[PDB]
Amino acid sequence: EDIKVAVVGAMSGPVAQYGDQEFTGAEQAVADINAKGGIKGNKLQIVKYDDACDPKQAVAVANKVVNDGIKYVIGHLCSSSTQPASDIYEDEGILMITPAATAPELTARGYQLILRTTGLDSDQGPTAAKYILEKVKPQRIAIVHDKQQYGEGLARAVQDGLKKGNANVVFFDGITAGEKDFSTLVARLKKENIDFVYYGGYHPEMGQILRQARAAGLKTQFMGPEGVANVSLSNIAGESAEGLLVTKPKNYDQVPANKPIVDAIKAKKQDPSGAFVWTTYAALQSLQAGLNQSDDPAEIAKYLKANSVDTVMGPLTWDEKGDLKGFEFGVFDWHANGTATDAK
Repeated sequence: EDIKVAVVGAMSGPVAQYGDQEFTGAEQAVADINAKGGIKGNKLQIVKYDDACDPKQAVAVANKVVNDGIKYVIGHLCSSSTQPASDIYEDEGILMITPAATAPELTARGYQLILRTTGLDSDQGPTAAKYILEKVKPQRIAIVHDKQQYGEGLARAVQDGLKKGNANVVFFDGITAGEKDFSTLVARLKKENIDFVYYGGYHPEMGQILRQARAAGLKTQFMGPEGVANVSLSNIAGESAEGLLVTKPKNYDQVPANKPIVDAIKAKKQDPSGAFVWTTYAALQSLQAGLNQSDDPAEIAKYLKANSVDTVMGPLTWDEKGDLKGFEFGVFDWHANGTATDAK
């Protein structure tokens, strides 16, 4: 007897390319789960809805899902359309697992039926701190940011993580985004014998800092968030970009264990590289783990929050508000040719 699952995303409009990734992953996941016997013999059945990443269309879709009698939703795709839909799902007692919405506010309202299978920007902080403490182990660290929300929040998380591990953070300072001269900062890194710098910001400033630091003979190791990882940085900084550590999403299509999925999707002439293919496939594996325990949304949420589930993204665990906990981004070495490779 079929268990219906609504998969909601952008099937049309500006964001359709990302919705394609979502549907590709959900389809393959359901095909795999069913081919092995479904859930206690019951097969999963996908019902697709297009919200076009539009807040108004998202509400029409959420009310329809309710009318159709569906109890589990994999979606939505954009944070702007997912939030208003989540009010309806929570009110009606419908489980919602988003594989892509990253706005923190989604899980900051006390809702019990919302979960995510996508990491949040903030997870790059703990990922960096852990890699520094465990693999790099520098002597004198400086943390620098551009005073903007993104860079600064990330710089502070790294600082908290490093202090916790008793690391030696010599200084924490901010620079102005848009400035092109960092002579004073470079002078300070040499003067204070800084061997590792974490920079919270974007590529324009990072490219300037890197060139200037290298020109002045510094052997300092640099590291930054995904915002620093751009090909134009390699063109501008050139060889000074070689060896730069960057945090960004892991490449799940490259994990050996996932090869059969990658092959199955290629066979259908589809693209297995998209990030949302994997976060979506993992969302279905999570709902599967829950369905083996109960059919009641409220109980599945409770079960997921208390347990770990093995997925194509590795073992996932959730905190009480529905966010992935202990989630790790990948750490890569940037290269002069714009390439990025898995770091030690």
